[PDB]
Amino acid sequence: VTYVPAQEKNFTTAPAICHDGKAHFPREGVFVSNGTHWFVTQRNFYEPQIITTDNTFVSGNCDVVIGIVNNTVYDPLQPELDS
Amino acid sequence: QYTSALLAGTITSGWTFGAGAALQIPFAMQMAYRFNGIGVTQNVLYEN
Repeated sequence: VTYVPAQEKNFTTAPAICHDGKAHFPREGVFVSNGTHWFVTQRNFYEPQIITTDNTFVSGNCDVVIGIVNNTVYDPLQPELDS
Repeated sequence: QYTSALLAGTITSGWTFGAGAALQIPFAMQMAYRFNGIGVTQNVLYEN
């Protein structure tokens, strides 16, 4: 019993996402885009999610990694401090 | 012509060319995959 993927679809990638001046790296999965917003899905399947601090890992600055892009990283603690 | 074909999937297509249909994988994302199997995070690849 084997697991074979079938149909493919081409998306836009990036190694890192720059937010506050520090580079973010994916903990699990890859960075994809539909042409408007950057989505975080896993490697073997397409399940797009919002960019979170639990799914991403932060090290270094943004002047190192070639191909880094700028987007916002959603923090769930920030609406909890404002409510 | 076999070795030119199977180095064309090893450099570009990743490991997924023999396990199914070939995906489109950049080469800078392949070493981010292959360091994670031996326990090395992506901090080591992109800085060095």
